[PDB]
Amino acid sequence: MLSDEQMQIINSLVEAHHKTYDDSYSDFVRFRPPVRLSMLPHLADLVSYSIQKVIGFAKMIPGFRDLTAEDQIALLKSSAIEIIMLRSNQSFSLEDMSWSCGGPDFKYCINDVTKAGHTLELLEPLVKFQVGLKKLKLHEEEHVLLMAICLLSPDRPGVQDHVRIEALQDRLCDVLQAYIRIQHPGGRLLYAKMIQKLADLRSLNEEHSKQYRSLSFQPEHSMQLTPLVLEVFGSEV
Amino acid sequence: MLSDEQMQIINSLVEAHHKTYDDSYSDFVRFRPPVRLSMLPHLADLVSYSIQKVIGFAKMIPGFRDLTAEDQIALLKSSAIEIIMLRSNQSFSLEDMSWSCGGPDFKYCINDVTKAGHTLELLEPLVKFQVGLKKLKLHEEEHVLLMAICLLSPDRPGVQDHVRIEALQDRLCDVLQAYIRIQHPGGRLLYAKMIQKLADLRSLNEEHSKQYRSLSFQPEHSMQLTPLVLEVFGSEV
Amino acid sequence: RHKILHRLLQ
Amino acid sequence: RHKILHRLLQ
Ligand SMILES: C=C1/C(=C\C=C2/CCC[C@]3(C)[C@@H]([C@H](C)CCCC(C)(C)N)CC[C@@H]23)C[C@@H](O)C[C@@H]1O
Ligand SMILES: C=C1/C(=C\C=C2/CCC[C@]3(C)[C@@H]([C@H](C)CCCC(C)(C)N)CC[C@@H]23)C[C@@H](O)C[C@@H]1O
Repeated sequence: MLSDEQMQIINSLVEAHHKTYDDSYSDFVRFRPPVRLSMLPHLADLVSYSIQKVIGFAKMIPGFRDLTAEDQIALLKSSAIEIIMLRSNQSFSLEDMSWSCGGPDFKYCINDVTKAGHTLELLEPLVKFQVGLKKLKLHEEEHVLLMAICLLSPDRPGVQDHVRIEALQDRLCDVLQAYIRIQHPGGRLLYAKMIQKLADLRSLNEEHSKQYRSLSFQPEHSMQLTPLVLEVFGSEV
Repeated sequence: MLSDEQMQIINSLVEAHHKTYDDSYSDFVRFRPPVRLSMLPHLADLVSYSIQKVIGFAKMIPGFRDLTAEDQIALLKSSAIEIIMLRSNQSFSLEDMSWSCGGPDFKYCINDVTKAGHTLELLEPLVKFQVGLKKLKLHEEEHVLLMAICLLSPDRPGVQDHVRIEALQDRLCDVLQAYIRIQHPGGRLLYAKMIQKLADLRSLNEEHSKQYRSLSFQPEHSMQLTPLVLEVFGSEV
Repeated sequence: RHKILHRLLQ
Repeated sequence: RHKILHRLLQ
């Protein structure tokens, strides 16, 4: 069985996630509406709102607050698009092969994302990633542990206190691995599967940074982004 | 009577304005919706869209295109909020004392603007300005001439070719003054009235820059602005 | 600097 | 630099 320290970590992570992911999606009506690069305004707002949520989630991870502000920014700039891809799995549906956020207005199929300036070189692996992650049938606990582990990866450009963050991510990996053993029947191969998805996210991050570069180099498109998106996905150090 | 050169200038300005002001206001549905700082997202989009329109208007003013890009930026940064205040008179209604843009969703009373972070120190003079300008009952020709004259003011921080722009604004003032004499019955005092409104706009510009400074110094608010708003109302040279 | 304004102005 | 991120992070 798991210890109290590990149990408190799971509780903190679940609560943090319930505090920052609204299953009702009612805030989506405040975004610039979708149009079917007609979808860029709506998806820019969607991602902008999602980044604020990830920041809120990160601040409630045990020990993340105790990092320097530079390390927190470092981690968030490298990992934000990855956490968004992970957290979005919760709206992803295998039936529709789309992200369904509580209404046909906010049902995003792949072709919607084409009209925000992305190509299949990103959307193909993205959707296969969502499919595979959805098939893992992760417990809520496992889902939130993976986001925290992804966020707390020391192997990011810009990180200062490599030792401290690797310790944090070590703790979470131990929690996850113990959780999968005790609470997840038939979980013998699950941890390795989850670690592989982390590797998949690195390649999706790379392809996304590529396509974001092309858009942000055209002011008529980058002007449709939000200030927070420009800050987080931008290249400043 | 007026000459052909002056007549062509009036025609060019009217056409430019008809090309950049949509009386149907149908684009407003694409803005983040209004909420009744709940109105900041919607009004930020409104102003952002209006700035693009003013740029489009400026580019069709005779001779503005022939300025250096620095002078064009100089003029636009100083004068954008003034042209917006002028051009908005076309949606302003004396009956409602509001700006009515083709629907109750896009009817902006003063209290809406309070919920975007402004105080009566701006909204009081703004609305009195709209009232007085509305009472002048300007001809379309006179309305567009005043916007071009306001845009082409050499007395702006940053302007390089003071002589060239003053010549341009001289030409337009001559056109306006001749137009008011020949085509506007009872226009004997109109030119002076219009020149005074230009002075009124300087003070509204000043009060607005003040309140924009306070908002933009709070990132939780400035993050709701658009990139174009931040560029134009910002202080870079 | 003035990235968007320079575009737009063509 | 990182004006918004520093806020938000409190
Ligand atoms: C945001 C989430 C959700 C749906 C994420 C999806 C759907 C649309 C396309 C999305 C945004 C992908 C796009 C390539 C990212 C577009 C970025 C930009 C600025 C436009 N260039 C990355 C995640 C994809 C909904 C919900 O679960 C919340 C959750 O945070
Ligand atoms: C924009 C126009 C119109 C309505 C302008 C009005 C109405 C609302 C309050 C407005 C925007 C005033 C506010 C003090 C400006 C708010 C700026 C910001 C970013 C939010 N801090 C300046 C003009 C005012 C509608 C139409 O005629 C188009 C035309 O360009």
